[PDB]
Amino acid sequence: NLNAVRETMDVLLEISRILNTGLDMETLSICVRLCEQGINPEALSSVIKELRKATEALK
Amino acid sequence: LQQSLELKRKMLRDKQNKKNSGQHLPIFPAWVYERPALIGDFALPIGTLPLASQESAVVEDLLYVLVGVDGRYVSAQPLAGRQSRTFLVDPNLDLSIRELVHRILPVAASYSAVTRFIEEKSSFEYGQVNHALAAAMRTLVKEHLILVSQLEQLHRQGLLSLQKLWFYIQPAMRTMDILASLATSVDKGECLGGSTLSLLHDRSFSYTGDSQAQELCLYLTKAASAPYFEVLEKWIYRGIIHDPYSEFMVEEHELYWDQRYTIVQQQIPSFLQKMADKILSTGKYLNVVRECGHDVTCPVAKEIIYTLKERAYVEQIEKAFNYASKVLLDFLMEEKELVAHLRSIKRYFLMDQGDFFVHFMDLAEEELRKPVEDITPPRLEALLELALRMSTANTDPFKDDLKIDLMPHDLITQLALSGLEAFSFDYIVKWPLSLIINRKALTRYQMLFRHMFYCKHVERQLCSVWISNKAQWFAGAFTLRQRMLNFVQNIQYYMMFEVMEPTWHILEKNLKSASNIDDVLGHHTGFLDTCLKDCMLTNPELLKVFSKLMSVCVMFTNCMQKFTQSMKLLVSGFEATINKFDKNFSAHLLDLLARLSIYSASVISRLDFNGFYTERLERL
Amino acid sequence: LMKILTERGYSFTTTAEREIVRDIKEKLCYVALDFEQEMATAASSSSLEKSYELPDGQVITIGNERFRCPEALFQPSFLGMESCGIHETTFNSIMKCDVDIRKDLYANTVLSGGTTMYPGIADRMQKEITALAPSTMKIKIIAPPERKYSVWIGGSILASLSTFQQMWISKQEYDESGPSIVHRKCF
Amino acid sequence: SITQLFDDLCEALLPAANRKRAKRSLKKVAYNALFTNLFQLPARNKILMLSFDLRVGGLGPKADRLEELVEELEAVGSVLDLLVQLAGSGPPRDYFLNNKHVGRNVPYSGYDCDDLSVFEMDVQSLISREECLCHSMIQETLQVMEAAPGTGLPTVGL
Repeated sequence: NLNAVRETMDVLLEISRILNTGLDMETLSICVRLCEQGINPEALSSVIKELRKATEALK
Repeated sequence: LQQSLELKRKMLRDKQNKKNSGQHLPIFPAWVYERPALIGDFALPIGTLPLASQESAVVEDLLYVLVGVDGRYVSAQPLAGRQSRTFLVDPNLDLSIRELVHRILPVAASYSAVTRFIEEKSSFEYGQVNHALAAAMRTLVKEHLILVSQLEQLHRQGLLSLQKLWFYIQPAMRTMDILASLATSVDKGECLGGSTLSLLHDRSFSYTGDSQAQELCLYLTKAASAPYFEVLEKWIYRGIIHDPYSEFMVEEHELYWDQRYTIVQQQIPSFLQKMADKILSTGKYLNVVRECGHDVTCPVAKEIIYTLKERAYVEQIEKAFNYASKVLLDFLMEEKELVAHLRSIKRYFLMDQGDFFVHFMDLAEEELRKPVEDITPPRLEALLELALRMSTANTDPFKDDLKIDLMPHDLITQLALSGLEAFSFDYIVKWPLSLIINRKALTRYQMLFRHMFYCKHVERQLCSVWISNKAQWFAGAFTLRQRMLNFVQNIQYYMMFEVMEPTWHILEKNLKSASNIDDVLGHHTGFLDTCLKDCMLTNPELLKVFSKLMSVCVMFTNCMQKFTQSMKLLVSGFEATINKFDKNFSAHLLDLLARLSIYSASVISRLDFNGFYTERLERL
Repeated sequence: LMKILTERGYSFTTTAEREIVRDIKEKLCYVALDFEQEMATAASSSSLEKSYELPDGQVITIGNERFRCPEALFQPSFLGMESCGIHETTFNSIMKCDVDIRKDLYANTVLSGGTTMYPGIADRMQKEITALAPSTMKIKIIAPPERKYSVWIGGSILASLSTFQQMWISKQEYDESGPSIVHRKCF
Repeated sequence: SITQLFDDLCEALLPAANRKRAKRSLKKVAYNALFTNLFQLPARNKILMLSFDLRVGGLGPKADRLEELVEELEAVGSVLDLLVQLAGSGPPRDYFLNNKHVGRNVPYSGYDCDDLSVFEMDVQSLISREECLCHSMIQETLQVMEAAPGTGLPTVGL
């Protein structure tokens, strides 16, 4: 199973590159594994922009 | 400055001879010093000029002389007997301004021995930890250049005069004054690596009544700790080190366990002085393991950052000590076993077995009786192998290690000669395990085994003449034999059951509670030396009464009695020597127990179980 | 653990050995993925023993018993426990919640409390919740190894914030609205 | 597996130059921002509706790639549902632009100077960085070289 999800993740990198996302490899891995568990992804799209903003307020 | 050239040459020679992992390090380009364009710091009348032109030219040339460069009517002359440069104003200057010039010039004095300091610590010879120290003393020189540019901006709008410049340069002679003190003491002698980091950690105590300077010195040594901690991220967490430029305390040496790594004390930071032994140990444990195969890299390698009064390298180095010294020990104890080697030294030398040895004593008796160089080692090895094959000595992996060895010297190497006290074993170790238990420890085990050998050996001799006689109605030798036999069996009860076995059990508990080789070596030295010291090897009088008693024991069994000269199945001259041997035995036995009382005990209270012959005669 | 060792024929009634079995229950424990498979592997020939010789001096470890010890919540009649089984309790808890909020509430299942003896039960718990859940509901089990000090770190998060002071009750409001309002203001 | 990757995410937002307590405070602000919003149509069609928005503003082959890959990714949808909302949170010649010389293609095209004028912009986009550098090295150093004395670079503030 781990061979399949790795290949699908490698394909998921290129389409998140041309769609101009804020993701790099680490937040792609955490958020794809989070989506695999299954919750509404429309709220995850807001929590990610909040996490980066709330770290940026410290800097 | 001529001294720096000699220093850089001596630096590179010192790098070369120490290790083969630094060789032909880059020599700094010589054309930097000869060209007056590759370093930081490089007429008309003045007396007939009007005052406004005089002010505008002199505030300008002083603004140039601040950075050690030739101004309009001021130039730069060689230093003097001084430690910063003096400069050359055109004379016929105004005698009011000649004094004020001498107040603006001490700022140029506090810059001139800063740039000529930085462009000497750009060299690889001087170290590249002294380099990054003056690369954050390079930032302060950038602030000096910023100041010069600001006053040039004011001068075009008419807002730079001689007074204004002197007010503006007070921030650059209260924080660049500190640099012009440190720079001429870093420059003296050899200085690199940790030693400069000791010199800037003594300035958090020389500057204690000043908070302005105390944080600047800490900031200068917090940027110089970043290259140093990289080298401290190799030696602590590997068994190897590269370190070409010797910017570090622990050097590698090209000549292992106490020679390849040496602490250089003119290379330490003072903040790592207490932890220097911890650093050296943590690296050495990771060296000695890398030759056997296995883990050499700490799985927890900590990124190190400098602080003081909140510091963490007093903790993070101990968290690496408590892995490296526990991965080496846990390697040794379960593979290339040092528990099993000590068990198999106890099995023969400290004499756990009795089957092997009662087989060996009768099997090797003929060879043992004859003196040294009238004995054959391979025949003793064959008899050794046979007596090993019958008893429990063919059941451990390291039975092979026993070899036949000679040492005819008894108590003249532990303070002709017959074969029983020329008969020795050697239990070998491998090259990794020789580091811990060495030749000296094996010598002490050898001599302690030599001691137990005699008591067990003459135990058989007294009995064998008791059975051969069995005459049947004789009682002359039957009382001296009893007197001797009580002693030679109670020595091996007392020693085995107190002096050897429970302290062995205590060591067997302490090695299970060992976490570092420093703990191991002390307890091993303890057990070995104290069990040897109770036995008659090393004593305050060397206890030769025991050796002479054992000699008259062997004389009584064979050189006089001769199985009662086949009356078992003389001219009564044998009775006189039986009397003489009884008196010799009684004298030696009283003297040994008297010596046990006079030195700072149980064998006396049990041999004289009801006070048996404790008063026969007394010492004078 | 006390009951199974004392019925088996091993002497245990004492406090000291209760602390030694609590220490081994915190550290050495490992728990099955299933009721059926680990009994099958122990039934063919038993080997799941992680050998522990303690420096205290006692030698107590059996690999067969310790995966069976917390497993008794799956079927309580293993122990004889009066309490309802875990699967049925979760199903009833989702049943007594509102039906439109049912899917969203079951999409966040949390690890907590003294059942942190080993995180090997957490995989078994996730498997049981996957087997409970249909395709008309969502699961999402958050699985932190922050399950022991979870109660602590919650309160340490809350009282640090200054905006949470609006839900922190003062002396003045405690005098004006009585003692028992701390039950109601807490949210 | 999520609980280790959220730890790696908190490792990256920590600047690695102590620094063992700051990670846990970043974890505090991380959970404190995670539960804020939680307090208060197919998958591939969402890609199709934006591939149309791609095609209107030029760049045909990018939409041609975007539509074929999600076709084989549907032959995981929650990831694309996450991606359609993160597509605006990103960053703020060779030998083929107007090659009409080589090739087995017919040279037959009329003029409009709006294929060549966005070939003059393909060069000017390189030049508009390489000209802003020439403006932004002298202004960046004239804003630091000129200040008030004693507050001109913060290293004298030590």
